[PDB]
Amino acid sequence: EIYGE
Amino acid sequence: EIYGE
Amino acid sequence: GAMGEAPNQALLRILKETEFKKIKVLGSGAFGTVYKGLWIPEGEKVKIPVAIKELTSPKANKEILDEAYVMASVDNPHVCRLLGICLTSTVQLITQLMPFGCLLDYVREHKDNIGSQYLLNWCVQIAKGMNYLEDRRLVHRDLAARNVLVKTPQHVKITDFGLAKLLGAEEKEYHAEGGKVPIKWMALESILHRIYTHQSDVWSYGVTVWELMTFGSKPYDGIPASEISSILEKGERLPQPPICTIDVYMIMVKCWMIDADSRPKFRELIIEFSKMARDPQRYLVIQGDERMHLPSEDMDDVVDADEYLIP
Amino acid sequence: GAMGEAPNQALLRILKETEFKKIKVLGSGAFGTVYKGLWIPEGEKVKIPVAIKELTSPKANKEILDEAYVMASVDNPHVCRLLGICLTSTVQLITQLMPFGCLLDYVREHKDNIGSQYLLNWCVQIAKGMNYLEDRRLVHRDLAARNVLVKTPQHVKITDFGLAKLLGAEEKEYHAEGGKVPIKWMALESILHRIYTHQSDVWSYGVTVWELMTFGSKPYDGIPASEISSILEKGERLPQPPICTIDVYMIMVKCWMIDADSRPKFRELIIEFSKMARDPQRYLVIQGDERMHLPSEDMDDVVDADEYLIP
Ligand SMILES: *NC(=O)CSP(=O)(O)OP(=O)(O)OP(=O)(O)OC[C@H]1O[C@@H](n2cnc3c(N)ncnc32)[C@H](O)[C@@H]1O
Ligand SMILES: *NC(=O)CSP(=O)(O)OP(=O)(O)OP(=O)(O)OC[C@H]1O[C@@H](n2cnc3c(N)ncnc32)[C@H](O)[C@@H]1O
Ligand SMILES: [Cl-]
Ligand SMILES: [Cl-]
Repeated sequence: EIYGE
Repeated sequence: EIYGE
Repeated sequence: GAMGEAPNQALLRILKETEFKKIKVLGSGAFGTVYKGLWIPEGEKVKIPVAIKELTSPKANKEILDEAYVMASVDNPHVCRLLGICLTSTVQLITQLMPFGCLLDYVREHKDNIGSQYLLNWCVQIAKGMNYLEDRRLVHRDLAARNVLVKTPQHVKITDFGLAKLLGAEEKEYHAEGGKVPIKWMALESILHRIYTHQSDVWSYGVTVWELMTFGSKPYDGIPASEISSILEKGERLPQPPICTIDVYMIMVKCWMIDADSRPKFRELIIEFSKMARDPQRYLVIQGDERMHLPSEDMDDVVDADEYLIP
Repeated sequence: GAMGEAPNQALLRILKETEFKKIKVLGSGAFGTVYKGLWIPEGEKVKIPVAIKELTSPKANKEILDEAYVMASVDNPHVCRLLGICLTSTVQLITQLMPFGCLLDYVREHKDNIGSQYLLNWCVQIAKGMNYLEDRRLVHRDLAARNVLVKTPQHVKITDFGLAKLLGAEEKEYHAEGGKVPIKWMALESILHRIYTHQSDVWSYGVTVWELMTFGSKPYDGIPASEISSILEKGERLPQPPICTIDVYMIMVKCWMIDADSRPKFRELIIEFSKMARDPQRYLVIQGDERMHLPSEDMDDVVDADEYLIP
C-alpha cells in the first residue's frame, strides 16, 4: 500500500 | 484602467 | 416549483509542464506574466501555439482557478478556448494563442487600416459571443475592447473571465459586494447598487463598440472615475463617433438607457449589425475605406487549438 | 512570549482481559490481528461490541502505545473512539466495533449501490473529523479511504493514528526523519522534505475523496512509488473521476496545489460539500443513482460504544 521515500 | 466604486 | 440546475460536466485538463516551450514573453504587469509557447502532447504529432499565464499567494491561486472554472465551462467560436492548467509553484492557465493580441491595441496600432467591414463584423462577432454567454447564463461583468482577442482580423473572441459569474436557472441578477471594478465600462445600476445582469453586460458592449468606432479612444478620457456616476445620472453619455451614422450611434445609445430591460438583447444586436455588414459604407463613413486591408516553432505539425478538438 | 501548552488530562482506561469475548477474527496480516468481540464490564448490565487489536517486541509495544495515547486524547463523532487497552503478553487496543469495516473495502464491495448522497456526506463527515483533528493541533499523516471506518452507511469515522503527531501551540509543521510512509497519499512537500502539516493532510483528503469517487480505484495504479515525486513536480495529477462534475474535481485539484497554504481548509471543505449534499445529482452524475440504497452476542443489553459514555 505504497511505502518508502 | 478605471477601478473602484 | 421553479426550474432547477443541471450538472456541469465540463472537463478540466491538467497539463504536464514538460509539454510546453515558452518561446518568449508576451506581456506582464498587473496580472502576472503571459508568455507565448507551444504545447506538444506526448505521442500525437501535434504542436499547438498557446499563451501561458503564470499569474504566489492563496488569493491569486483561488482567483485564477475560479477563472479556469468558467473558461473550462464555455465552448463557442467567439469565446477564448481554455486548453488546461498547469499545477506548479503558481497555477498557469493555458489558452489558444491569439497572434494579434487584444482588439483595443490592434485598432490603435492600425487606425489607418481599419475598414467599416472589419469593424461591423467584429461587432457581430462580439455580440454572438456574448449572446452565447447569456445562454450559458453567465454574466461577464468585464466586457471591453481590451478583453477581446484577435485570432485574425476576420476572427475575434471574448476573453478575461476573471470577474464572470454564473447565475442560477431563473436568477435575474448578481449582487457583488465590493472591490475594484472598471467604472467607465459599467452600467449605472452596477455602479450604484452593485447589480449585474446580461443587460449590464449590454451596456459594456455599447462602450466596447464605441472604443472600436473611435479607433481606440479612451471613454470619458480625463474624467475622474468618481465623477462618472454623476454624469450618467445627469443623462450625459459618450459622444457620437465621427465615422458613425445616426443608425450606429442609436444602437450604442440604446445600450446606455437607464432602464436595463429597455436596452437591446445580444440576439437583436447580432441581427442589427449583420444587416449593416451587408452594406458597410452606408453606416460607417470612413476616409480611404475603399483601400483598407488587414494582413493574416517550425511550421510542419503546427495545429491551431481550433483544430485540436480533445473531448 | 508566544502561546503555551495546556495539560492533557485524557484518561487512559486499562481493561480486564476477562471482560472480553473474542467472538471471531476480523482480519490479520501486516499490523497484527484484529478480532471482534464484546466488552462486558463487571456490574453494569452492558455488552459493548468492540474490536480487539492484539498487535511482541519492544518496538511494537512502544508503537501501539503511542497510538493509544493519541486515540485516548481525541473525542469527536467522526473520530474512532478508544475504549482502553489490555496489558497482556502484547498490548491490545480496544475500540468501538465498526460493523462494515473500512470505507475503501465498503465502496469496492458495493460499487453498484453507492449513491451520490452517501458519497458527498461521507466527504462532509471526513472533513468534520479532520477539521476537529486540526483543532486538537494533530496531524494525522495517514488519511486514506483504508483508514476510514463505517459504523453505518450514514456514519463514518477516521481511524489509524499510528503515524499521527501532536504539534505545539504555535508549531506550523512536523519534520519526520525516516521510515515507510504511503507515498501515493502524501503531499509533494512531505515526499521531498518530510514536512507534515494540516495542509498536507488536506492533500491526503483529496486522494481519499478521489478513491471514493472512483469507487475504490488505486491512485496512480501501476506507477512505481519512486516515480510519483517526478510526476507531481511535472504538474501531473490524478484524473477527473467519470461521475464527477468540474465542481467536485476542482475541489480535489485545489487539494493538490504545490503551495500548501493555497489548498483549502477542512472548515471550507465541510462547507463546500455540505452545500453540494443538498442537491447531490447536480455534482455527481451517477447511473441508476435514483434506486441506490444501502442497508444498516445476544441483542438484549447490547449498547454501542457511542451510548456507553464513561468519563
Ligand atoms: N484593471 C484591470 O483589470 C487590468 S487591465 P489589463 O492589464 O488589460 O487586464 P488583465 O486582466 O490584467 O490581463 P490579461 O491577462 O487579460 O491580459 C494581459 C495582456 O496579455 C495579452 N493576452 C492575454 N491573453 C492572450 C492570448 N490568449 N494570446 C495573446 N495575447 C494575450 C493581452 O493582449 C494583454 O495586453
Ligand atoms: N501500509 C500500511 O500501513 C498497512 S495497510 P493496512 O493493512 O490497511 O493498515 P494497518 O494499519 O496495517 O491495519 P489496521 O489495524 O488499520 O486495519 C486492519 C484491518 O482491520 C479492520 N479494522 C480495523 N479497525 C476496525 C474496527 N474498529 N472495526 C472493524 N474493523 C476494523 C480494517 O477494515 C482493516 O481491513
Ligand atoms: Cl466581484
Ligand atoms: Cl514517522
